[PDB]
Amino acid sequence: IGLDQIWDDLRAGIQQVYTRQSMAKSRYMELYTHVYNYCTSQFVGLELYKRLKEFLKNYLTNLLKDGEDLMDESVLKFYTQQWEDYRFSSKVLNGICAYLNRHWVRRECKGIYEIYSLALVTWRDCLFRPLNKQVTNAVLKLIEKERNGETINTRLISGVVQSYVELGLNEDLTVYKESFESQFLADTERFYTRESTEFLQQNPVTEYMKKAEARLLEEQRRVQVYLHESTQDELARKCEQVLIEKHLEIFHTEFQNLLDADKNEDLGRMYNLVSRIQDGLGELKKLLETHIHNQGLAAIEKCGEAALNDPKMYVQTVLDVHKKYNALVMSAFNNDAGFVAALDKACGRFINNNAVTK
Amino acid sequence: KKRFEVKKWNAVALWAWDIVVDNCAICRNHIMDLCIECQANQASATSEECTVAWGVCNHAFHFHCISRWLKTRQVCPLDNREWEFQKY
Amino acid sequence: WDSLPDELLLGIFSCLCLPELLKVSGVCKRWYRLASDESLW
Amino acid sequence: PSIKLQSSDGEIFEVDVEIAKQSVTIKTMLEDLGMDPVPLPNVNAAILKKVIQWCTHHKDDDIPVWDQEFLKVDQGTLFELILAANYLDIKGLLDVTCKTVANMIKGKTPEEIRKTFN
Amino acid sequence: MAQSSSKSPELLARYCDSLLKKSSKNPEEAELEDTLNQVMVVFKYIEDKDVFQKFYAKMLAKRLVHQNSASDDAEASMISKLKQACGFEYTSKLQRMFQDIGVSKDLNEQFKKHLTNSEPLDLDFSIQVLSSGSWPFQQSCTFALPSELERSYQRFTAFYASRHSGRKLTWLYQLSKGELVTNCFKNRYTLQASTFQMAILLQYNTEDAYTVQQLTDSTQIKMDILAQVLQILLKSKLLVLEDENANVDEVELKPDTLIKLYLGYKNKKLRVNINVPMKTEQKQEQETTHKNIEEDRKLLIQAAIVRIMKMRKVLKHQQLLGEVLTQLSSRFKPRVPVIKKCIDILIEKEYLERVDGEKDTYSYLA
Ligand SMILES: [Zn+2]
Ligand SMILES: [Zn+2]
Repeated sequence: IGLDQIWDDLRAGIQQVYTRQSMAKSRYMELYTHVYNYCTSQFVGLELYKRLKEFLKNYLTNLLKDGEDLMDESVLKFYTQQWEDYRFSSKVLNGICAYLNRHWVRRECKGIYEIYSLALVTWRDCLFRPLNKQVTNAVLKLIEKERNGETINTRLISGVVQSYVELGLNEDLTVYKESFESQFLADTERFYTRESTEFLQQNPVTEYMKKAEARLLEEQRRVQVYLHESTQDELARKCEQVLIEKHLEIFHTEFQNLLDADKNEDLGRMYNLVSRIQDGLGELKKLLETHIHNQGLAAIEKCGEAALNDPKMYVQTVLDVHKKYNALVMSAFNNDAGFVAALDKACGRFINNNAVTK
Repeated sequence: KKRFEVKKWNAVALWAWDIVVDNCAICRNHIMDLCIECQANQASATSEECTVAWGVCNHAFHFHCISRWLKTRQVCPLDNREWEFQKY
Repeated sequence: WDSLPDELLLGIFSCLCLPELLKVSGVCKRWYRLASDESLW
Repeated sequence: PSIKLQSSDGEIFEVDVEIAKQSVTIKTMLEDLGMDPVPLPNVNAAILKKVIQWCTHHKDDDIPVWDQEFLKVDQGTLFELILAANYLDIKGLLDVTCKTVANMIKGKTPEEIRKTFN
Repeated sequence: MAQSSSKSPELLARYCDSLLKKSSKNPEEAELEDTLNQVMVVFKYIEDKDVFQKFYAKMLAKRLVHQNSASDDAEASMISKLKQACGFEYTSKLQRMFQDIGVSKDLNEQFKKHLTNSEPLDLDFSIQVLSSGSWPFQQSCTFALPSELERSYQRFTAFYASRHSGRKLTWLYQLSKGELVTNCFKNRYTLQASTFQMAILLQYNTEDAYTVQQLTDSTQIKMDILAQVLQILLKSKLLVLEDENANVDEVELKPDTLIKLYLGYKNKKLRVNINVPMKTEQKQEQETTHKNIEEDRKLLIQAAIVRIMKMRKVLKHQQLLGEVLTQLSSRFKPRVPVIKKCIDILIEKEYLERVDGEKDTYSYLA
């Protein structure tokens, strides 16, 4: 053939293509061909492959310099941006080079293997140590304007997630998970610990829960909007612990308050917030049960001394209380068997040992 | 003179079979504490519980004439078919 | 021949029953090695 | 759909989409990474002719008998047809055809092969 | 008050009586019905569902006899509920008293359509043959009723002879009533009363006022219990004592004091009823059927130890303490002291015994 007249002709196109001066289809084929012609003369693939590899290696290794030291706003723009711009030309490199993928590589049954994969693989001399940490902290900062934050970095964050995933490895959901979901989650776990408690100092429990219930939905939404989905259950797991159980003690305490007042609406989103934590209800259930037990109690007393001498008023007094709380069981505690139980137990813990009897 | 006449009267009456209520159809002598066993051997801790009790198939008998006189295999003799306890 | 590559030509030799490869085996120098496993057997 | 095919020589063929989609070399550059005048500097029309139409027929997808008729031209014309399907990388046609390049060996000998392959 | 930790089910009971019993006017259908369900939501929580059991019948046993439970169809329903899930004992008895009271209604037609036949009788008689083995109504002393009853009593008694060659009868006197008339006072009165009342309230047609005994032998009911009824008539102002000043309520009562007729007797309005117990039996009512509860705690379990013993014949006494509750006591909560007492009873009746295998064993006889 002539490579000293052929390769360069193609290095240029591989270059041109990695800059999108938008080449006319007059070139795609012209290029593709070069390859096709090369790998036809069962090796005839190696060299070309060895050469391409460097082309990527260099270009990345000599464009990291444009990125290293980059800011956490400025850096994302840089990575995300360079990413799109890349995986794109990366792919279009495939076809111009596809002929090489299907035979020549096919014979490998080591390192040397596919191409689009390579591009990605090689970009992993632009993630592992370079921007990685860096790029993720960037993301972390932004996501942290989880405070009154600004709206578009979405592209900035999701952009990272993109490459962290498909970078997924490939060699021979980990990276994105090792590199990102690990820290992200971590940082998230602290953000809400500082917030939750500080909050519960100057505000109602039952004002907290609204802030509690809010963030869970909130972070649910963010996973959908721009983080990879695999990162949902867990985040829910983490934030839940943090915003509903750790505080599971103030709740246990406040609970008894509502029950005394009749703040159902509150009482209710509690049976909803706790519910989200493993067997964390045990107390509310035993707690509630103690309540209506005492309630049906004071209730029947407020009537009998010489008032038990009234058949109906009594059976009445009872049933009423029963109604209020059965009423609250369905509504407030979602007819959870656990509370109905507390309801029953407590009723059977008063209908039979009172001032009408003793 | 004076007078008040029964403008209107009403009534009720518990029933039974002919006349046997005076005995367990086993212990015929009177309506005291006999029940055979409790009258053949005095001095015990069972003669304190031998009042009057009824059934359902109409036969009339004491209170102790249930345990020491019955158990065998199925329903009441002569009048088998079915049986109900009740009447306490 | 000349025009026809190895990867391709080695595809033709793929629809031949092993024993047959003994016939092709001697057609000409090139055809010989090709008959030796590269994908076949 | 309506894609062009200005064959190496000069002719062009207002071809339908999926007609080209069988040729993986082109099915890529046209859909998400589309093109416009689809050049083929290696496969002339004289060749694409049979191609595009061979392609035409195959869209409804043990040595086939059908292709035996279409694939029954002098050697040279055939040993060009290997080279244009490999090019546009159309497995199918290559496969069949290819087989034919074998049926010239099915029941012959060394000097016998050469007596048709030189 | 009194030592009852199970007085509650008595209330849930006394309630229903209020709900059905003939109301001052009537219930709204749904109201009552819907209301009864409530009592049930209540009841299925009752610890000792065994007490509500008995009184409930003593309420009905009476509501029927007199027929003072309006909207019978209603009560016909409060059956249904009690049927479901608390044994099936209620299904046996209860309704009988309610269906037995029905045949009798047909029995009445046995006396009327036939009555026309050739059957003279000046009276508005209409008796209700009860199910002796049901209606807890006790009989004690024999009351004999004069004037205008021995014209029906034997008339019937005789009539009944007609349908049961060996049938016996016993008329309830602690429980039937009748209205009277006052062609002798300043105005006309329909003295509605009891049989025991009809009695002494009639001993004024003969020689003016008589004395306790002279008035006691007359009916020969039962002297102590007599003064009970008497004292009531006295509070009505029909039969007054010899001395104005007197707390007829509390006074006690003796055999040597006079009880005559208050020639006159004004009154608020006609058809005066008077059948509110002396006051004592309002008490007696309870105890008689109250301590009566004990008669089943224990009686029942001397046969209820085998019911589970079906698959038992060689057990250790460490095990049974409570193995008569889980699958049985679904009727009452036996206290800690009241469980070790009736066990001493079945040895003398050919039942369990202390198996001579271990210091803790039971030996069942069946
Ligand atoms: Zn006897
Ligand atoms: Zn006895």
